[PDB]
Amino acid sequence: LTLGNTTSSVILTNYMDTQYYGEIGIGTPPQTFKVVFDTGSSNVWVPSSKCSRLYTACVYHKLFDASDSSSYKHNGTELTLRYSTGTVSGFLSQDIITVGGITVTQMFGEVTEMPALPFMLAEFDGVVGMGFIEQAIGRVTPIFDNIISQGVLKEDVFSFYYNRDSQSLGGQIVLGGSDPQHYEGNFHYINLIKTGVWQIQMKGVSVGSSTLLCEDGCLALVDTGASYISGSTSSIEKLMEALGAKKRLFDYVVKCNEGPTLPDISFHLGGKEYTLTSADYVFQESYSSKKLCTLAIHAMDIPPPTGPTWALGATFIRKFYTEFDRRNNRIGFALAR
Ligand SMILES: *[C@@H]1O[C@H](CO)[C@@H](O)[C@H](O)[C@H]1NC(C)=O
Repeated sequence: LTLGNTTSSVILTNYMDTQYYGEIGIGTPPQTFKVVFDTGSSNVWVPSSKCSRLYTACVYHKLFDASDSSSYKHNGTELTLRYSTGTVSGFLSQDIITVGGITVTQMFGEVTEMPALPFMLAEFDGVVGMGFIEQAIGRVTPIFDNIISQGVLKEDVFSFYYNRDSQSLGGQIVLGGSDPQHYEGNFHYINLIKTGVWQIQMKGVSVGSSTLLCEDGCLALVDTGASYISGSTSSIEKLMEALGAKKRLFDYVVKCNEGPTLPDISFHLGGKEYTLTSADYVFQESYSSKKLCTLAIHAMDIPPPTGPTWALGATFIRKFYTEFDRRNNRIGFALAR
């Protein structure tokens, strides 16, 4: 590890409090893409010009064309990348990637198979995995490791601010630090269970008064690429019975008028209770007894070995500015502002 004196920031767009993405450039001259920065995965991919237009997702997204880039390096190894909400497939390529200040030579997936559900619902084009090399498909070096190798970042850390939803900043990633403008009070740290996954021990989940969930302890994936807080089908059907909420296809709803008096939900991480108020986890889009309001908490059964686990996504990170510390293998939380 070599440390320099560089901090680099990426500005994010917030779409409807569900999608947070920024821009990268790939190739010479730069081809620009909207990407989610996802601590829950370790690969880079964008849609490829070689994607058949029978994938409607490839008609509606920006496609990388290797034939327009003088800095492209062929590889051609096939790979498949499995996300919580769906799967993409394609092949490895190498090119120059620009993110914030920084230019890095990077191996990434050119995606040629991009299912319409869910990718026709994506405002973003692809993904930049901020996870560890241990979970990288094809054992490809992740972008942050490649950036650390350059020895220009002040610290072996990166940080996420996600805003609530023209003039407002949707969010901000800091590579090599934190922005004290977007948090207050002190960082509280939890150690990773292990290097290789941004996953920490959780000691309990309260609904108001009572620890009625994860009573014997459980896992929390701190997942910048997940919209919601997620638990297993079994944990969530309990949480949602206790909130008086009903299942739609994939999510849970409450009568809009009941939203504001739903109880506080607390997550016990390291020393502290991380408390969400109903305003933090209800899409309070109306106060009518005659409309339904979605909850920013749903069921996700993440397969072993990472899961079963909770995932703390944008619902959580909106309240708690999050620092991901590779040097000391830990996660810091502070109150966002
Ligand atoms: C693809 O990339 C990997 C990782 O560096 C390399 O070891 C492999 O030989 C490459 N294959 C081709 C065919 O260029």
